Amino acid sequence: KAVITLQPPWVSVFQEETVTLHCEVLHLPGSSSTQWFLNGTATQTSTPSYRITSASVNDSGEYRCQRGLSGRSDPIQLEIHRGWLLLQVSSRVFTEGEPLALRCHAWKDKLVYNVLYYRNGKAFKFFHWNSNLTILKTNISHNGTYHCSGMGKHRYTSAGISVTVKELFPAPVLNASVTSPLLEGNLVTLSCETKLLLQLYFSFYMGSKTLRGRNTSSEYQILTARREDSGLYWCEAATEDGNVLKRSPELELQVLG
Ligand SMILES: *[C@@H]1O[C@H](CO[C@@H]2O[C@@H](C)[C@@H](O)[C@@H](O)[C@@H]2O)[C@@H](O[C@@H]2O[C@H](CO)[C@@H](O[C@H]3O[C@H](CO)[C@@H](O)[C@H](O)[C@@H]3O)[C@H](O)[C@H]2NC(C)=O)[C@H](O)[C@H]1NC(C)=O
Ligand SMILES: *[C@@H]1O[C@H](CO)[C@@H](O[C@@H]2O[C@H](CO)[C@@H](O[C@H]3O[C@H](CO)[C@@H](O)[C@H](O)[C@@H]3O)[C@H](O)[C@H]2NC(C)=O)[C@H](O)[C@H]1NC(C)=O
Ligand SMILES: *[C@@H]1O[C@H](CO)[C@@H](O[C@@H]2O[C@H](CO)[C@@H](O)[C@H](O)[C@H]2NC(C)=O)[C@H](O)[C@H]1NC(C)=O
Ligand SMILES: *[C@@H]1O[C@H](CO)[C@@H](O[C@H]2O[C@H](CO)[C@@H](O)[C@H](O)[C@@H]2O)[C@H](O)[C@H]1NC(C)=O
Ligand SMILES: *[C@@H]1O[C@H](CO)[C@@H](O)[C@H](O)[C@H]1NC(C)=O
Ligand SMILES: *[C@@H]1O[C@H](CO)[C@@H](O)[C@H](O)[C@H]1NC(C)=O
Repeated sequence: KAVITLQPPWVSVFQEETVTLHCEVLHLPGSSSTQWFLNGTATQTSTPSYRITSASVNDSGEYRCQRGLSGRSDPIQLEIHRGWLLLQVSSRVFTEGEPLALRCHAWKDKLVYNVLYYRNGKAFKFFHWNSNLTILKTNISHNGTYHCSGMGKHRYTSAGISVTVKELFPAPVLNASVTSPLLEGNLVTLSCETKLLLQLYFSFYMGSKTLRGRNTSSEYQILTARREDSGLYWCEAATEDGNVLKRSPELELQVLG
């Protein structure tokens, strides 16, 4: 079960640039007997590192690898360009929570100022002096085609790249076993409704008060509903790690008695 890594991380590169593809398996091998594939066709390279000294149009395509131990790696698309500006991306398809590095790369490392970053045609970031954009933690709003524009001898634009940010679980919805306003003494079940679209830790809250902390149970019961229980209720759904947690819209419960 191999995996491809790039020395300069960028999946999109200019013509005449250096990019090295390394086939590495954590189940350790094996070593060197390597099997590199370009557009579903095996290449003459056996070295664990597929080095491209000066990139050209035919070096573009889908890459796959095999290292000693059986298990063909996930396919990675590498694209070589010509032009003035290039929006460089570290990955094309990834799950939310994973960081995303963006780079507005200029031809022959020329100096560019008044740099803009676009997501689906709309500019979202300005940099006076060219700088990299690293989104520490991604979500579904980061999905889409990215571009960059900057000022050199003239205002140049880069070609666009589609980035796919895959959603794990949708933002949760707090559902109550009874409708609001409810009568005092009622037994209420609070359920943090979400579906993993493929371990989840849930927590229940009331305004600022913590009702129940991190646990696998998607349910919480208000044993005997009192007037003091009237307020805004919301839940939080998160991965074991914690990396990713989503809050739910506030659900008001009015208790009458
Ligand atoms: C954006 O990031 C580029 C890549 O950096 C790596 O990835 C980032 C996401 C981040 O994790 C960072 O910490 C990593 O190192 C940066 O490019 C690096 O810096 C140079 C610019 O291309 C380059 O080098 C040069 O500098 C010497 C002088 O010291 C010159 O002689 C030479 O010609 C180069 O100009 C180096 O190859 C590169 N490093 C890697 C690992 O790719 C860069 O800071 C930044 N780019 C911009 C445009 O702001
Ligand atoms: C692996 O598949 C790649 C993608 O299909 C292929 O690259 C593509 O190749 C052609 C020709 O080299 C390019 O298409 C045409 O448009 C350009 C405009 O820049 C002109 O130079 C020519 O008219 C040209 O025929 C594609 O742009 C190019 N890249 C992509 C990303 O589609 C590779 O050649 C294949 N590599 C191997 C080793 O089989
Ligand atoms: C970002 O949003 C969606 C994912 O939430 C992207 O993909 C959609 O679904 C499939 C699978 O990737 C593709 O066939 C389509 O491109 C998208 N749906 C439709 C109905 O077209 C999507 O590519 C991203 N960006 C945009 C601008 O749609
Ligand atoms: C996707 O995550 C980003 C953060 O990575 C959220 O952006 C917040 O930060 C912006 C500017 O950086 C600030 O103006 C607002 O607070 C943004 O909301 C973004 O909201 C988020 N979207 C979803 C749907 O989760
Ligand atoms: C790239 O591939 C195309 C189509 O197979 C061919 O016409 C062309 O000569 C190749 N160019 C280089 C630089 O190898
Ligand atoms: C809670 O969700 C279940 C399943 O979708 C549904 O039967 C029920 O009506 C929901 N509760 C309310 C108060 O709508």
